[PDB]
Amino acid sequence: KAELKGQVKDIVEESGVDTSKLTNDQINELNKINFSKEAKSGTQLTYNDFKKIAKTLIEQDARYAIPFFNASKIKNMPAAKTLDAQSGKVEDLEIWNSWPVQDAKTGYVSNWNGYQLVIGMMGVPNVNDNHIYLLYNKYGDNDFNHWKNAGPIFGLGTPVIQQWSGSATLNKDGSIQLYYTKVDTSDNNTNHQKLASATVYLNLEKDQDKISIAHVDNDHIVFEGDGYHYQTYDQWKETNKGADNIAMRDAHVIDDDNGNRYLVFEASTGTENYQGDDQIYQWLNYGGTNKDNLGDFFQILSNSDIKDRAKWSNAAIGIIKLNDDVKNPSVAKVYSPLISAPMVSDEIERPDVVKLGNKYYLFAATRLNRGSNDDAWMATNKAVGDNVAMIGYVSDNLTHGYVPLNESGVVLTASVPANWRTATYSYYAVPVEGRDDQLLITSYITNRGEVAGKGMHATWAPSFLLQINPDNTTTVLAKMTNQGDWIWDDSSENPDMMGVLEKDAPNSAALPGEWGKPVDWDLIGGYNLKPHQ
Ligand SMILES: OC[C@H]1O[C@@](CO)(O[C@H]2O[C@H](CO)[C@@H](O)[C@H](O)[C@H]2O)[C@@H](O)[C@@H]1O
Ligand SMILES: OC[C@H]1O[C@@](CO)(O[C@H]2O[C@H](CO)[C@@H](O)[C@H](O)[C@H]2O)[C@@H](O)[C@@H]1O
Ligand SMILES: [Ca+2]
Ligand SMILES: [Ca+2]
Repeated sequence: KAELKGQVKDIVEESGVDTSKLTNDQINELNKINFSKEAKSGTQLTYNDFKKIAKTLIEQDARYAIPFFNASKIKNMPAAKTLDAQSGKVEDLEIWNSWPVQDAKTGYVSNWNGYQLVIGMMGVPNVNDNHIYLLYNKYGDNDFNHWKNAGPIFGLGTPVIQQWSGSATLNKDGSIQLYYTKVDTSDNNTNHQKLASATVYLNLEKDQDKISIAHVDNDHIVFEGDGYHYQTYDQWKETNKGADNIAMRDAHVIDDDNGNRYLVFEASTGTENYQGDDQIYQWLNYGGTNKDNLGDFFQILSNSDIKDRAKWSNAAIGIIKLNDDVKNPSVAKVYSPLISAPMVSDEIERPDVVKLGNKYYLFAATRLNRGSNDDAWMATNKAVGDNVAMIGYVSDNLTHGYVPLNESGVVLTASVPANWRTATYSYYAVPVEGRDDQLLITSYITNRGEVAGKGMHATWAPSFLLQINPDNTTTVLAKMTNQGDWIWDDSSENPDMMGVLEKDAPNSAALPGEWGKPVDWDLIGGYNLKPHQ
């Protein structure tokens, strides 16, 4: 019986929608929309941003598309033939999320007694086997085969206690301060994640060029969520009706110029801007033109799966200040999210803050299929056979005021199907010494679990340069390295690592047998692919 009331009235008219042709229920829903302009949880990844990101992906623009790799050159990591944490025996592990021991202000890969040090998740494919390992090479060395493994940081283990991604920097005494995610799986196989820290001490034998783990001290939980800014495990236990992501992970250490230390990490928003049926009616979340936003509003309302995901999406990239106890830190201060995606996504991962000149750049990896807009992400699988991207923001301040790069946030987009050898994920930008406008993008290549075939293991990708423009835009550069190079310099470039999207080229991006092979059931993988321009 009733009618449109408040600001929504103006909105419907602007749109050119015939008010009389609105059913009774429509008007009741429309009257639920809330037009508050006050942002509750930092800069947002909006429904519109998401859609644009997906569109940019489908377009395969050379500005943002992950360069093609020469598939025939990709090999499993030799240092991955190593003692496994959950069996104590030498096995063929694969290696994924990885991070260099790096300086906390500058991000530069650290030089430890002439070695570069990287810490990474490794384990046996198709086994629940998530643990972190220390890897090392001479500093500046580019040979993938020269990396060696110093073993699991915490020794032999089980799936009850796992270690997922974080970061690492050096202490003054040359120990490593490690930030990692401790995960406890005892409560009904849930991944109960906590941000943790430990001091790792190394034994070096100069004459054998061999590093070992000597002591691991001060292992403790640093942060579990506050409940207001960030969701806690308890809050998740209550609400989670099965269809909910839990996140307290991927801590990236950064220092300001005054020597304060912060961890930037992946989480979910707490009660400050919580998930729920209400998030659908927050006009703020749409971020398009009013007309656009109204189309979106209806899409969500009529598609029950989208509506469902929308209720549950509240990914956030959080930040906390640590106290001054370097080796045994506690939380000094909890801030509001740098970025959040209420209604839009339940997963933004591996955040990374690099300070370039005077601005703070924040990047994160995402899988668009964790997004709420099925029509958006199903279309990317149809185009490219993958839905991964790296998003990015810039700010004058570490702790607030982030602004999306390239309009929507997109910085990098998936360019080959997820079950190809050359599929990539877990982008991690590393700064380049004496090039303050470029970043080295590292990642891992080949998805876990042998999706690309037996013996095809997740391994370190060739790295490639990304160009940062002061006008808040980015361009992918056609400059590529050997597999597993964390340190760009002039000797680093290896153009033979570059691929082409052609079936029979010797530097094809597809291995023999991949071009046109199925992904996600029927989708002929490679059909909708096009050259980068
Ligand atoms: O139980 C979580 C744990 O299982 C593993 C190995 O069994 O997952 C593998 O199998 C999944 C499908 O059943 C894949 O989606 C997954 O990517 C693959 O690794 C572990 O990898 C995972 O940590
Ligand atoms: O292996 C855990 C590690 O990988 C990331 C992504 O690089 O998360 C992966 O594992 C989670 C559960 O196994 C998934 O929820 C997520 O989608 C998957 O990509 C990191 O965030 C995490 O530290
Ligand atoms: Ca959620
Ligand atoms: Ca190098």
